[PDB]
Amino acid sequence: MDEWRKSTDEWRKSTDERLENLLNIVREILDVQRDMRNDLSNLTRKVDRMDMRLSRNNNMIMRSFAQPITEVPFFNGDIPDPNLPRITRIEDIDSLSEENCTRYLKGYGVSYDENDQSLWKRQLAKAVGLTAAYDESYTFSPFSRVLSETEQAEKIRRLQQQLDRFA
Amino acid sequence: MDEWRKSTDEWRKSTDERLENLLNIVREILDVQRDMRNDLSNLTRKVDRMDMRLSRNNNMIMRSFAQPITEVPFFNGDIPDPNLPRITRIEDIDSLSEENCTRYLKGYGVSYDENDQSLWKRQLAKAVGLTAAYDESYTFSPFSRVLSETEQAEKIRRLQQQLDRFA
Amino acid sequence: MDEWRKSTDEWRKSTDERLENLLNIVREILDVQRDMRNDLSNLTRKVDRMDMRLSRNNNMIMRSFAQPITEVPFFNGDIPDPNLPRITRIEDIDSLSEENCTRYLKGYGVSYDENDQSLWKRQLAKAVGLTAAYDESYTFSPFSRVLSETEQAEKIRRLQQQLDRFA
Amino acid sequence: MDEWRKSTDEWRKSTDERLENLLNIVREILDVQRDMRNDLSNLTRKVDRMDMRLSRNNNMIMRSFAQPITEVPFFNGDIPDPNLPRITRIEDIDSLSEENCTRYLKGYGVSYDENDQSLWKRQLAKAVGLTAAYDESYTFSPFSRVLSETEQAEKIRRLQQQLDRFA
Amino acid sequence: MDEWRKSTDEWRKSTDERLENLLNIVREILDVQRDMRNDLSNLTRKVDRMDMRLSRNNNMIMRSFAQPITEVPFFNGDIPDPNLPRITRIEDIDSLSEENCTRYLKGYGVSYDENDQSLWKRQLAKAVGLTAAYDESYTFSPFSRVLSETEQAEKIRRLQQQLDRFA
Amino acid sequence: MDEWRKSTDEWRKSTDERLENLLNIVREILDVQRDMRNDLSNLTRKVDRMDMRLSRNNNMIMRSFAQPITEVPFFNGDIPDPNLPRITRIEDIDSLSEENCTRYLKGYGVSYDENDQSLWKRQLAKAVGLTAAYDESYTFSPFSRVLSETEQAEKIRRLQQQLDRFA
Repeated sequence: MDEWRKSTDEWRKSTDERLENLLNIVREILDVQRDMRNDLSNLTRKVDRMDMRLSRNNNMIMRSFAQPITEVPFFNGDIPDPNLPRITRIEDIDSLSEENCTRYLKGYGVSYDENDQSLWKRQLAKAVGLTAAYDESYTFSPFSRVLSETEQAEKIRRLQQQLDRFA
Repeated sequence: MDEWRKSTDEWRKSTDERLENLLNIVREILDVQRDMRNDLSNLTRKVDRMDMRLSRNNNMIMRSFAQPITEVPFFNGDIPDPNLPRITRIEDIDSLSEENCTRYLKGYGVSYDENDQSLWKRQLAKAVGLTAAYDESYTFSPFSRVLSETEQAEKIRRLQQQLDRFA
Repeated sequence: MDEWRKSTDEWRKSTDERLENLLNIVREILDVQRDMRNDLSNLTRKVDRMDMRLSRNNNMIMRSFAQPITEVPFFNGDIPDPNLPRITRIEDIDSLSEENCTRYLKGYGVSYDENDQSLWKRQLAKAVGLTAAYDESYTFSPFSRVLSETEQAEKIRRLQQQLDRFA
Repeated sequence: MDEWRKSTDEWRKSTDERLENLLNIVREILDVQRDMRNDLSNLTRKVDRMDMRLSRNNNMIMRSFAQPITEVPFFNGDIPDPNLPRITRIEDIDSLSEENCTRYLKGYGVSYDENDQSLWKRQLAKAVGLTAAYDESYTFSPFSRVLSETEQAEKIRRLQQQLDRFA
Repeated sequence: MDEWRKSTDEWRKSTDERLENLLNIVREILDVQRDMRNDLSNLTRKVDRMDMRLSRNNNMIMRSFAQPITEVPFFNGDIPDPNLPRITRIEDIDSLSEENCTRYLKGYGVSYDENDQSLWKRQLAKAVGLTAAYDESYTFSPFSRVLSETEQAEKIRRLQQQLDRFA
Repeated sequence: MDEWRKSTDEWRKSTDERLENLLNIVREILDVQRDMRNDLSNLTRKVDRMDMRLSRNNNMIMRSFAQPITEVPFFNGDIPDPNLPRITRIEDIDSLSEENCTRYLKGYGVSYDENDQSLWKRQLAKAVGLTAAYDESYTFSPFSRVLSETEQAEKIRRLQQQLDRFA
């Protein structure tokens, strides 16, 4: 019917506009997601590095009071491997297997020399926080349902493409 | 009209597909929200605990230089209660009402003994950062429009169910 | 056709409800975005302030062991200006141009006196972490595709209004 | 002969006076000896006590730098008995035979309690110079031709009497 | 009788020589006395000054461990006057009567300014051993049968003259 | 005359005994002198060595507070030679002419190696009192009317022999 006709025609003009609005809104919602995910995945890294430095500070103070020290976590906030011998004294750094020195030196951020293993012990003693007058005078002997981060970042990437290709 | 008929029929085949695409997109947008909310509500807790440890470190250094100390916040980043007497010396921990010791010991993270109140003073003196040679030799006398976090986490939960039930 | 008629009429009653559901869902998705953005932009500020305090703690310990000190970042986690002379000793604070003192004092959080420039050097020496027995006895001479934070916060604001005005 | 007579008579009057002068001189020489001997035998005691305090000071500084300590002599400048176990750590004071504690406590000057052996370990740890933050927090477990000085002082005494009795 | 005569004459030649020998011996005995008395009365002064410096060292170490200090004797090994208020803190030096500052400053060896009483408090705080980081930052408010030594030294002097005049 | 005769004979028996008494007294006076001179010339040496150790203690404390150091006298209480460059820092020990190192090492008591000059700098840095955490980590580059004591001791020796030979 003719008025019925034109009812549907105006209803065209409504609905198509409406769906265009929702497509626009969803595009910009997805952009804000992808940006917020990066800005949060940068704090997690900065906070983990601050945590390693905080534990090292505590060790330095304890050595000033002549007390033993405790454990220090790696870059990325994971406990040192349970295979590795603990470290509470210079004398513990002294007897390390030359292959458990590299795991520690890579764990913390230090940048060492791959061919000149003269001073690796002292690198590690400074990284752990063993700087006191008795420790600087020691004389090391030579070597004998849940998702994860990148998951949902990738999820957003494919979701954006999936929505784009159908427009 | 017959071509008019088939115009509408193809328009079926378009629009229903379109609405299915938007339902798919909104489901996965909501999942990324729920996961990002947890990953951020875990940093807030980790950062608050780091803040308590940072203030305690500052107190330890100040005691090494023989100066008075300052305030230390609880687990969850809230100032100690304003009713509680301040703490700047061992002699302030010494005269605590035995019921203002438990609020402090619960505030910080320490795990004490509920029946053996012999050493609660020393627990608290270590938690606040009162470790110096003069403080370890002290000899304590015996007791005589905005939303919040869980709000919008719950909001996401009900929103997900609300959308699911209508599909 | 009459059954064809009523098919379309029931199809009214379906589709309009469906679009109302998606408008509701998108409103509350946008609210959760705007709240999460603020709760994350508050951690970034708190973490930056904690970072300045952490570097200052490291300097204090180094002075306890009689060693030189290093650089300390501002409130908001940006390296001091490259024009400014570095600071590693009291004697470096002593010879500062009276106009490079205000940049440092504003950089760190200290609140100074604008007319009584007697003690600005000591303010800065405490802000950087130069508190040791030799430094407290020094006797300063007188003066002779990526988006950013607020971008996408504003984006959310306009996006919310844009969606509201079309409902 | 008469002039010969009077020559001898005047020679009386000379010689007897002369011997009286030498007796007077020797009396006061002997008094100055007896007084100088005491004034020197008081410095030897004061210097020996200062030596014990000087070694104790050296130990305190070494503990401030977190290093081991050395030996401390008794009141009267004699090395501790060679039977006694050495002392370089708190853990060495901890395992002492309860009868090698009294020799040390008598050696140094400390005045202890003969019946209340609760705190003898801490007395000794302070006497040797073991005061550092780690040592004040330790928690000791309970017990399971030449002459000499007085020679020649006595010599002077008898010499004075010997000369007096013959006048 | 003639042989009797010559017996006495040879006895002359003996006895006079003998008395000359004893006079010579007593002269040089008295010289050695006068020299030994000075060489001993110089150690007593040197040892007394060393004792003041030793007590001051002990106070400095105690302040490094953040403990209170004790008494320090004057140049010449006499306890500070019993009228004078004791000194165990900076806050005790702060409230001194401006006339009990001069007795202390004269007691110890310091050389002050008689007209410029600006810095007398700090002179005294260094003389007593109050150098720690908290004490260097304090901000003092402005002022509102026995003989003795010389006895027997004089005795030797008169004794030497007494013997000389009779030869 | 006969009674005159016997008067002189009894006067024999008196005077000869008297002179024998004075010879006995002077012998034992001289022995006490020779023994007291040694017992005093041993304190002077012990006190001089204590003085070197006392100045070294003062330097160690000053380094704990991060301050510069002062001069230290030799074994025998004489100021270091005025030709020698002063020492107030590690960097002053570093640039020493290799021939001003031996004068210092002989001055203080240290016993070095005459052919292995590797570690002479560190010997001297410990002898002067330069032990702090910054100084143990430094990395030295390689070398490019009055009498005196023995006078009057000898005087007593010859005096004793002189008196003996005439008896």
